[PDB]
Amino acid sequence: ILSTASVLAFERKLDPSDALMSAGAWAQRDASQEWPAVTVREKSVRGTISNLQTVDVANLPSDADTLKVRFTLRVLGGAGTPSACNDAAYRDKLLQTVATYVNDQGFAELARRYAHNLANARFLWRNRVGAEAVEVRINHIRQGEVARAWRFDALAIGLRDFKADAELDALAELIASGLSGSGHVLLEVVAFARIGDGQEVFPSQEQKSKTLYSVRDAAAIHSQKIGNALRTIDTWYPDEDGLGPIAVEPYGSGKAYRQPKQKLDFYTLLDNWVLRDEAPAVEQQHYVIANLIRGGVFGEAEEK
Amino acid sequence: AFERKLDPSDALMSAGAWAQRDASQEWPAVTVREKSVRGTINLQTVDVANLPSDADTLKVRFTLRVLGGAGTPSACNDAAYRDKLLQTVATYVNDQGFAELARRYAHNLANARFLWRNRVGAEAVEVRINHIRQGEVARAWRFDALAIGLRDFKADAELDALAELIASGLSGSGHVLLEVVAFARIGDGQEVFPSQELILQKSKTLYSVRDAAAIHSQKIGNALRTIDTWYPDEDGLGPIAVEPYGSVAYRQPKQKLDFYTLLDNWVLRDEAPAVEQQHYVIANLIRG
Amino acid sequence: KPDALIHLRVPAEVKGRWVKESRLEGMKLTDWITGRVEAKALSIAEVLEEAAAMARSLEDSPIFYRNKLCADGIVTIQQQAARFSAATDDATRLDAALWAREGYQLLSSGLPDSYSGAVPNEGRTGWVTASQMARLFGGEALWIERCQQELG
Amino acid sequence: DALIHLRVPAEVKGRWVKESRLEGMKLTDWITGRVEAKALSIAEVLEEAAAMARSLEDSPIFYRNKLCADGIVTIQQQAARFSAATDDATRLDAALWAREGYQLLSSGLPDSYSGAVPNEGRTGWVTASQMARLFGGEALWIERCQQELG
Repeated sequence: ILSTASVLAFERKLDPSDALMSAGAWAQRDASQEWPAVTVREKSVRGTISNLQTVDVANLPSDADTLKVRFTLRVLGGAGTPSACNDAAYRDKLLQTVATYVNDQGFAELARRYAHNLANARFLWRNRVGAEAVEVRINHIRQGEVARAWRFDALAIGLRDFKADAELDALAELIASGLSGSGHVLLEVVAFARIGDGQEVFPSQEQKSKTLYSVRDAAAIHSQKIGNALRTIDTWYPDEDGLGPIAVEPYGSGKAYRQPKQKLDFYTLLDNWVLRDEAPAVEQQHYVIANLIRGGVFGEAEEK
Repeated sequence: AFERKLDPSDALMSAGAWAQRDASQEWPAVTVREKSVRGTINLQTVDVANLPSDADTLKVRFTLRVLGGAGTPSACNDAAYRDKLLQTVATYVNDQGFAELARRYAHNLANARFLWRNRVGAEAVEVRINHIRQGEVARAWRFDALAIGLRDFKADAELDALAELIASGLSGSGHVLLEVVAFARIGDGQEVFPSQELILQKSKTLYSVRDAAAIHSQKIGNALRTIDTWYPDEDGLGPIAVEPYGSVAYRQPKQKLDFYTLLDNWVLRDEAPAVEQQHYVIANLIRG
Repeated sequence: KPDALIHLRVPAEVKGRWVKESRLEGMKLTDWITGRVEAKALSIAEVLEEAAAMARSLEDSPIFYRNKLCADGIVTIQQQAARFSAATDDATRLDAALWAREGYQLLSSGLPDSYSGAVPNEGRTGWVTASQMARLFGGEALWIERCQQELG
Repeated sequence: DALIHLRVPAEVKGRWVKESRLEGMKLTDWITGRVEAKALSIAEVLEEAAAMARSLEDSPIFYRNKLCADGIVTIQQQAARFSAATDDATRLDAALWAREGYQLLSSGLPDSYSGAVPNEGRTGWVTASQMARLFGGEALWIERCQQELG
């Protein structure tokens, strides 16, 4: 009888980079190179009256009203193929299952939703709120030069429901081709948020508490945070699917939505799909392969 | 005596535009409607009176007639008592006169105190008072109700003229008739406040005469008789209404300052009250 | 309706600077001053906040327990006022604002019509506070027309 | 002294007179203050910031960590100290201090949420956005305070 692999790990398929921050003027965003990087300084702040706390602060210069947040996202193929396994039969059946999915569906839906979260500038976690206008440039860089360009209005497409778009479906198809295995895709993603002349910008976190994240003396959003924003795809959780998408986690993690009592959690779905040959709903197939694309260490620490 | 000497009328309300008040006879009367109002989280019913959307001033008009012979009673009393009561009132009128009471009455006429709630929150209040004889107006008075105080009796030439006329009415030298109009710039389409009637469903029905909002004559009389600043131990406090017991700030019966005790001691025991208190006695004699 | 006129007596430098700024802004002077006064002047939303504040102040005052009309009006102004800030549907706002004054009208119809002494104890009569609330809302037809124009 | 003549509809004049009587000032002085408005005022900025601080105070973000609560209390305290002042130096110190309170709160706020849109009670991002618009930039606010009060 087939049993789940004791050890089963996957590798990241949507690999983003740290998103470096820079400051500039809105009307110069077309020539946005050489824009000075937003530096994080540590200021001293006075508190309550009954005394000086110190906090990391990142601001734009007094002459800059727009924040440029740029990262590079690389799309890889081979979602179902694990990185470490220890059951030949389980890995073979898992490869058969994932191959049957990729044949039947082809990543089109997941790629469309990932491209939505790229285009809406959701990765601008707090920098997006209170911005006058946000615009997303997405270039399909090949040799080192752009092969195709996309320009999007992050606020127009919102953050509530994936809708069909002519220009966005091209990016979706490109990401689907990347995920399918027809060639690794490399995209540079720039976001221009007119947060306000000399306002506060918000890089990722971690006497002083909550120190701001910076790479090479430049403010940045951590790659893991960008990945978290990317995979806010799941609108298939068992209750209140209309209120919006959440991130793809094994138990949908603010208690768990994908509870292993409703059986809709990732582990139960995968076990029923692979071992017992009872494929879940097509939507849940999307969910299972979405957290396979995310990658991690799954598997059984003790036999079932 | 108990015969009303300061007889006012119901003060009818009308609506118009300020600075157009000189030709205010055409001004349509303020109508009282019965509206439904939503209650606490459910529909109660209340009477409401408002001005038209194009009117910013309220015209409140009444007629007040001042008559003489305050001491002469209406109740058929024992004649021996009435002779001494008339003698006492006559000796007062000779010695002191109605000057103080008449000036305070004219003050309460000019300050527009009879606009009980309509006076508060008004941008400007103006009182026109016409002494009418025959079918025309013998004399005219125009006053700034807000400029003259509501807790201060001060001397003024035109106000003292009105005082002298009211004294002529009270003395018995001829009944005088005044038409009193008040123009309160309450606010474009604001709420006007007619007299209330306790509904003992409707909560509180507003008083109206011939489909026109009005303040009851008794309320005008109450406003008129806020004369006495002679109640015990309150200098800065303004005058209150003249009642026998002066309840509200009160002339307690135990204190010899009550109306009945003072009047009986004055006429029966020939113990003349305080000078200030004489007026209080003849003032609630005028009240009736 | 016919128009009305307003005369402003201001220092000469103030008028000169206003004329310069108006010519810079590309509008007639009267329109410039009108927009500048309107911008900061007042809010439909703001009024409810105030009226509710005055109602809560009256709540800790004797006028709250004079009769059922006053208490119901105070509670209604607050209740409806709160409802109004819950947003996302102008339809409810139009309803909440009309309800707001409706509560006020209840309070003003519950207030007394006579007092004793020279001046009313504001706690026991609440006439000045009701005057302020009537100024905030304005006339019945004025407030209703404003709400239907703004939130229609 | 010079005069300016205003042609306006009657309803506009009535509304202006109502607001003027409400605020206890004459019409010409009222409209003069309105025309020399200059948008936000250092005092109205601090007052609105204190209001936003109270709105966040009666919510969960108030109990997230010491930074958020300290920032809320600091904003309110410095607005109160500014309003009850007597010398421009105390007003300047209070305005600077008040922002320092906003900065404390903003560095205490979370950096990620769950779902599509953040629950404002548990994240406080929109309120912090509105008050950050009120204050403006750090250097901008400091320079404004030094120009007005310094």
